[PDB]
Amino acid sequence: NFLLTQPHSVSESPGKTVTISCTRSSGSIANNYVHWYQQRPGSSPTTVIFEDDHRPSGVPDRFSGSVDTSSNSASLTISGLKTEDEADYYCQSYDHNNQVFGGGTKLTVLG
Amino acid sequence: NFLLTQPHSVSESPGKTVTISCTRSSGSIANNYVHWYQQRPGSSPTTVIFEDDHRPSGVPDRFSGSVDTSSNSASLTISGLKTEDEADYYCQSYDHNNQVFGGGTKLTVLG
Repeated sequence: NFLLTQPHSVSESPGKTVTISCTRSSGSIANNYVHWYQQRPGSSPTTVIFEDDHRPSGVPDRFSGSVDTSSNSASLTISGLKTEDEADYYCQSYDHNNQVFGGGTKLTVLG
Repeated sequence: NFLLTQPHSVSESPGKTVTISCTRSSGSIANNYVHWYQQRPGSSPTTVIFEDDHRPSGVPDRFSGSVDTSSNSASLTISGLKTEDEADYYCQSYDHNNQVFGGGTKLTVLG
């Protein structure tokens, strides 16, 4: 199978921008899609990015996703940071007969 | 556009069976796959059921998923609970352009 590795945490000031990486153990990250969901403390997840780089109904232009073939790592970017963005972020990826999750990154907004 | 409702929590003794429900507000719960994942206390999510009722390799058969057309809901059943099963459980389903998560169920094991 495969693993997705993310940094334990990221932090930034309001209005600033952050980038969360999601690396793949084996196989080309492009092989399969990558999703991203936001989970505010003590709460239920909500998708912020899909199809590796799409934004579901409602999610602000502030969120965006990409995929670096050379590094084999997808990344979630949040610009124009707002206090409400403080949450844990997880990348999701698929494998025949299985859904894999990243370790998750805790974003702390310093304002 | 729809919502997935699950009980807030459940607490049972080891050896017993529990049924975490995931009822979908609107839309046929069959037109899309339902996945279930487990998230330990301070841990990253892992899939326990893929595509309605498939159990990914490694997950104990005490875990089972089902879909009930008439009640337009899905269920995660755990037979013969073990303390190791204590965790938050979330159902997930889909729609045209988005992934929807259930609210989550905190299962506590009294052993």
